[PDB]
Amino acid sequence: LDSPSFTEDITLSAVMLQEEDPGEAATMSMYPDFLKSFLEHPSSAVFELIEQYEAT
Amino acid sequence: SIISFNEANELPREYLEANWTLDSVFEELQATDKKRVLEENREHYHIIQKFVILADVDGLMDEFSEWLSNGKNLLLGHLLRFMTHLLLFFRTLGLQAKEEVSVEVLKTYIQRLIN
Amino acid sequence: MRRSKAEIQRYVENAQNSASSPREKSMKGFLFARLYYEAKEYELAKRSVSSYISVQERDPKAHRFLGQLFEIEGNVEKAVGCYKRSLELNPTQKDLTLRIAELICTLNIKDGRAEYWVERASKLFPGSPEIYRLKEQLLSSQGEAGWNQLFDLIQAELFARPNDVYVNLKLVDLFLSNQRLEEAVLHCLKPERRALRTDIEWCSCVVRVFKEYLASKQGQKNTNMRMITKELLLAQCDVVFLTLSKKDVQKSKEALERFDQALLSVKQSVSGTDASDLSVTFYEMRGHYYMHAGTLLLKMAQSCEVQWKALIEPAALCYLLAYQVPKPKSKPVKGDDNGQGFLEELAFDRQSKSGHLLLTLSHGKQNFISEIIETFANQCGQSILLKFLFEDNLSMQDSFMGSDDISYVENRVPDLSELSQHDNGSLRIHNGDLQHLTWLGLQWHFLSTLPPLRKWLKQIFPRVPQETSRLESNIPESICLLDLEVFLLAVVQTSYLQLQDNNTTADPNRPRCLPLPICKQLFTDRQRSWWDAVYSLITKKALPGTSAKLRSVIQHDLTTLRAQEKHGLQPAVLVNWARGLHKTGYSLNSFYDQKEYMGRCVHYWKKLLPLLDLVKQKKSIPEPVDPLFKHFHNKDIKVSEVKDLEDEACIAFATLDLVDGKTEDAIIAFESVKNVVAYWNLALIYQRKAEEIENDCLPAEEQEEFQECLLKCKGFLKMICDEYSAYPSIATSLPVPVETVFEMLDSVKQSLGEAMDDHSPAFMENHSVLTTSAIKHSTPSPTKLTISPSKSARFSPK
Repeated sequence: LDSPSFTEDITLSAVMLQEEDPGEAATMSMYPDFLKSFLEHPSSAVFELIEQYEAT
Repeated sequence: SIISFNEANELPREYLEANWTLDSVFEELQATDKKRVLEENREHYHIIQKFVILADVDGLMDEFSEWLSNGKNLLLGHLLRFMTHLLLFFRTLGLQAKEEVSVEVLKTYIQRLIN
Repeated sequence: MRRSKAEIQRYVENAQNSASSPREKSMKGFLFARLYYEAKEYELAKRSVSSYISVQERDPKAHRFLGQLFEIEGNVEKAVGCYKRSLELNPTQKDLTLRIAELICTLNIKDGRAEYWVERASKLFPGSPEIYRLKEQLLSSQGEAGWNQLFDLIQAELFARPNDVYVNLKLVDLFLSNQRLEEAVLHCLKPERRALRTDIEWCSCVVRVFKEYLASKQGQKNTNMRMITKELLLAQCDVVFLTLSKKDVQKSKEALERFDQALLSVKQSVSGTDASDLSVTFYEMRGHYYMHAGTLLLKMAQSCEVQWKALIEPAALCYLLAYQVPKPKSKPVKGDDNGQGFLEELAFDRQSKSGHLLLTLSHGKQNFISEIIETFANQCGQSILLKFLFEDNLSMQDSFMGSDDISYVENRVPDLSELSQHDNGSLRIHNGDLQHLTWLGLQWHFLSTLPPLRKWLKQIFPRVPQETSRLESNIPESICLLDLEVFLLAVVQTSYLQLQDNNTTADPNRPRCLPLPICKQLFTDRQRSWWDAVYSLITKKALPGTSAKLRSVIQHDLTTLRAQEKHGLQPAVLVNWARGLHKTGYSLNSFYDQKEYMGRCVHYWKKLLPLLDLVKQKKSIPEPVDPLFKHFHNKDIKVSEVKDLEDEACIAFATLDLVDGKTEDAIIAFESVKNVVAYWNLALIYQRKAEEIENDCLPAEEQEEFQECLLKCKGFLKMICDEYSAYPSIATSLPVPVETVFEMLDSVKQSLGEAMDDHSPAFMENHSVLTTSAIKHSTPSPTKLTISPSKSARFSPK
């Protein structure tokens, strides 16, 4: 119970500021999220899958 | 559709008799004098967007084959991810992609994941 | 309502009188032209569209429509002119480029415009069959230079489409026109051409080429001649099979006669001691000859040329002769499996078909095969068979059938276990054809035995999972073997009901199911379209670009098979699925397979219960306008049968809880139904509980529990015997023969010993306490794996 929207974002932005390349690490972090989104969506829901890739 | 147009208000004939194709737009974009547009037209995502608009999957697979041949180590990780998931998307829709190129994209992406 | 010429003319006159300017009159001319065309007044349509074109010269639709009017008049050159003008104004009209090419080739093939329009069309529609035909027409006019280009075109089209019958025939005709008979033969012998054996024109062409080759080489003892004679007998057999299916009786007689003469010509070259590949093929083709002869006799009875009664015994002899031909003894020669496995597959197909037809033709008469052998397995019977098939066209000496020895026939009734093995062999040649599967399923259904659909489906679909955890999904990639099994069970049942409703006026000697070549389509075109889509998607045989359309067909009708919302199934189909799955699942020794079949059986019972409530309320069941399975009102569930089906659903729920290892919940559920089938399951549970307690050194507490389990078992077995003694009809509802119930009752009496026969404690007086809480048979919703390790599953399948 109760309220995520401001403290987690500050911690993640502060962790990526310690990486030698925050752009490459942002790209790398999305690899499991893309596969997970593919596995969660049945082959009938292909457009909900693309909307989830856009959101990611 | 409207039988009663008064001829007294001519828009230019070039605009009214324009034979539009999807290809003719991208040919005109290649013929532009604007240096910035000619540079952006060579970016990998704008090439993908062009072929997606044209509905030409086979031409997109030829570009992917060329990019893999010009040096597997020069492809950015996000682009190989995108190419892989686009091929999985085409396969889910039952669209015919070049299997040889699809296998080579997958192998190159798997080798990146290993590294 | 077609508008009259006078109505259209009054409308045109009124629409012209209301127009303020000559230009405004002409602007309505395209609408008037369409109205005159719908009235077939083509001259008035032309005047009306020409008056429109003179004001709107840049409208492609008007020029296209004017071209269509000139085409209907046979003015091809003016039509082509109007179509060119339409295509110039709007180049997106790809179809018009093809139509211009067709019209120019029809007018004058020697027109240099034809090559330009055909090549322009070829760029727009790569690999169109119509463009191939137009290119063939052009090149056929060009002599020797046309020949090389036509050869290259045919090779390119065969590379794109290897299974096109027409292109393959044209390549053979092009070899024959150049006297290249050896290359025509080599092309016919290609293993990729086996897919074309379903086409009558191809098989007839192969037969022609091989006969011409064998005639040209008469006198040369070549190994190639024996191979071509082998493939000629196979191609003749295919022509007979295809003519039996696609042509009339007379063409089938002529096809069988040509096959008879072909066998006779080879008989002198086949000494009975030669284990040659030609000898093996000759004896295999002898079996097919008799199978096809028996099928032709049943075809003559079906066309009303002869009565069924006169042709049943002669046809049964022909199927007996076909069934008894020995299978080719496979020596597994390491290295070239493609040739000898095919004759073994044919032998399995012949033996399956002939054996099921012998059982169908006997009508269950025990001595039927013996009576046929005595009557017809002699030279007089052969002479009668020859007269039925060929009338006076062939003598006993000029016929293979007349010269063959049929006197050595065994009195062998087809065994059901052997037939089940032969059926599994026959599935390889038919590659999962729905007509073949439905026909076999009907044969087993007429024998009152469940078809072994699970074995067949595992052979056709070796990569498909048995069950899915996502029954609510309609995604085509989620198909399981159980979805295919219920589909086949419903197809077989609906085909059976359709055969019964058509047979209420049929001759008593008519076979219940006809042979496959002469049997009408057993399924609907929708059932075909669904099965062929599933088969093509799973086997990856789908044409490029069709896969989206195939997925949509599958997705729609998969909702029906899974009994999802608004499924439109008749209740009788759900009952048949639940029963079929219950029987199959109960017969399996695998815990996981039993659980999957029982889980799916219980799913259909849960979908049926709300429909039984509607029947109890005397409400009509919704019927779809185009149903995947036809509704048969002769099988509508009666209000009297609803209770017995509710009790059967409760038994299936209790059996699933038993298979899940919830033995106590299953006992309570079976005790609630108070039926012989529930008492039998209770007796089996208490017997197994007693056998689990039976270890050679029991504590006194475990000895009391053992005796209580045996007393409960004796109690339920006695209730079954007492009910059977009151109503002997119960033997049909029992899962086992009544003899097995008596044998188990007598074993339980022996284990209890004689010392307890006089103390019955009142078996039912002490469980009158626990009120009504609706036992929610919950399937577990998917809650994340929390591993708590402390109950080893107590249920080993002994």
